[PDB]
Amino acid sequence: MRVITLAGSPRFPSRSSSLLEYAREKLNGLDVEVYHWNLQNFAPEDLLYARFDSPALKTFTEQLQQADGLIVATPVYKAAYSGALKTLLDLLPERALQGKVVLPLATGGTVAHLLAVDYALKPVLSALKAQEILHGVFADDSQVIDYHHRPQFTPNLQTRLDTALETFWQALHRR
Amino acid sequence: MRVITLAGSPRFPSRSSSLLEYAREKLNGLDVEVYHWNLQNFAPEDLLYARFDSPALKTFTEQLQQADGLIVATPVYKAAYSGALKTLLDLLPERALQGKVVLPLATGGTVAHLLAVDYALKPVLSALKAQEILHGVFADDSQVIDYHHRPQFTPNLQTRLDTALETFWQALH
Amino acid sequence: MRVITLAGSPRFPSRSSSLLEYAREKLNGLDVEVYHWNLQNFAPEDLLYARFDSPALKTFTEQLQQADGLIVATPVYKAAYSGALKTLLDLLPERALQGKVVLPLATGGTVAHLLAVDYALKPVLSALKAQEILHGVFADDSQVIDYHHRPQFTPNLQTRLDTALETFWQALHRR
Amino acid sequence: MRVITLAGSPRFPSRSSSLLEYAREKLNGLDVEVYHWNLQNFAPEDLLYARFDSPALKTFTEQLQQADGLIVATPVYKAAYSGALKTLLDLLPERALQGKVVLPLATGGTVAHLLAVDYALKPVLSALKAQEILHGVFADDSQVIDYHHRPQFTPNLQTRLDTALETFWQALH
Repeated sequence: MRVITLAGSPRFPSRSSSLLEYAREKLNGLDVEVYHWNLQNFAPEDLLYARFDSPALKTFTEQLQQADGLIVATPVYKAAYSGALKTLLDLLPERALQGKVVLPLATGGTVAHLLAVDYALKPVLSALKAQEILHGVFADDSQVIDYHHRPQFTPNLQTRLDTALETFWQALHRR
Repeated sequence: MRVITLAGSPRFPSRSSSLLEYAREKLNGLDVEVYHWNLQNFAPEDLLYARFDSPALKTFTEQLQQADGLIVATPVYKAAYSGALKTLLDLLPERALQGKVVLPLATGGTVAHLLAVDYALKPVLSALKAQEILHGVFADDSQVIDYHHRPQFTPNLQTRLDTALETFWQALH
Repeated sequence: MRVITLAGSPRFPSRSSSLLEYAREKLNGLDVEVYHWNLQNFAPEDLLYARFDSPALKTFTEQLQQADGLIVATPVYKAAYSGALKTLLDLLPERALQGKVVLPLATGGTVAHLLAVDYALKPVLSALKAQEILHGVFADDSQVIDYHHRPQFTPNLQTRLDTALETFWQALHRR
Repeated sequence: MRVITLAGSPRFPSRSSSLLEYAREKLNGLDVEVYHWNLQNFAPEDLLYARFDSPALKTFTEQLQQADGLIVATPVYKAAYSGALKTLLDLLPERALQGKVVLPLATGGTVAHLLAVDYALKPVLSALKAQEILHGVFADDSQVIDYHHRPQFTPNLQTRLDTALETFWQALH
């Protein structure tokens, strides 16, 4: 019923930010309550010096607390998630993702950094006590033919996004 | 509705096996068909030298195929899952865990190696294409009071298994 | 001959920042060229939006490029290094640590996060092509009796720091 | 000056073994005493069921003890080192790699699993208390032209091994 999407890219547009876009579209077409957040919504000073009294933080958190699931996306810098995504994740409370389904997406220069999703990003979401984390979707920069206006992906990438969004929705209303 | 439990300890019984026995007991009470495997069901030479014509592997592959979920348990050695368990996971098909809900369990002599679950076991399960991996339970040895004749846990460890197992049951619907 | 020390804590003082302090002292007492950098030396805006034209960045990089080794320290937030440390590491060039010995140090609330050094931090330094990375030192918050004025550690922590600094210096002048 | 090479492939020869043979050849040329082990030197049942009285394990432990460095090589399976190799690492003493310089090598069917070295193999070596772990070499299968009768690599893979091996030699001084 309620989903947070979180773009983790330090720049806009991003190849990663556009994976999240396509999902947002496919999901809005279900009148599911979606709340998109990106890093451009926070003050750099609050994220760096780790200031928990961030007003932006309180509003995101309140929305997170009410969301049934999280779809989070990040470029792969230095064999992990962006540090910029991490500074925010660092501010969330200890059990922020408890009870929530999570869907991680990621892009990278090379397929050689595919394992950053499983070995860097998923443990962090797990530290935050995600109830369940999906397999997720990684795309090397070659699967994205255009991320500037409409996202164009290769059929393979689009398919893998479809499959994962499908799983994601079903997990979002188990009883 | 079929679940596989898979013990990854090289000795049996073990602390991690007792977790699976407890899980079995809770799942049978809910009319799940549960099938238990351990490393002792395979010929060591088939595992260590990766021999794909292992009869047991064929049986275990079929059983897994038709299974909706997997509970896997391992002791933590050298900051990761056991080699012993990994020898078996290495022999499974590329997409063996596709469509499946996976509950990882582990035991460890020191709480210092709690992260072995997230940083070592989960990635390997995700390489087998697990559809979703539950948060899981790490138990330091001292939370497992008896593992030989009847699983007996401290209240906190018991409560955490119970919670995980309920999430696991719900996920299978 | 030339070492960079890098505090990765978002706050000062930090339990982690003080591990780096004790090292800096022990090493200055050898007239080794040490260049201490912390996150307080960078503009939050540059680190977040990933601005490579950071003047602070150019000066750190130039000093890094000339350093024979790096000693880097971080608290353990969410089962990894701080995102704040990461935003900087994200800006360094692709092969920044090539040819250099690296010594990682870290602190955490609980010993349960000891493995964050090996599974989160070391891969990032390795992505940066560290020639060699030392075993390193992790300390739970209980090993630090006081980090505010002089660092007080338990003998065990001090010993483990000594052992690692020893190894560190020897590796810094192989021929 | 003693080096152990340790092949972690479950079949022999393998692509990762050919790397170690190449390394051996380069190290002997520099008057290093090199001792080679592989998984076939151990009884599978001792590895898979973690039996510490394995004679081979005793010999390998002694040899490692007196060794200054270790070159270890493994294929990448299910996004990590081989279970087969891990069964052996799990049987080594707690501080087995203390004081030692370690050079990790790996091979993989897809470059997609290059990070298995940093995210999986290194942590386990560091749990054995390796004094320093070199950057290492990942080679996708296609860079290993022959591994059966004479190690034969593409120029780039050969150049990267050469560089690593020189760093390794210097570190042993």
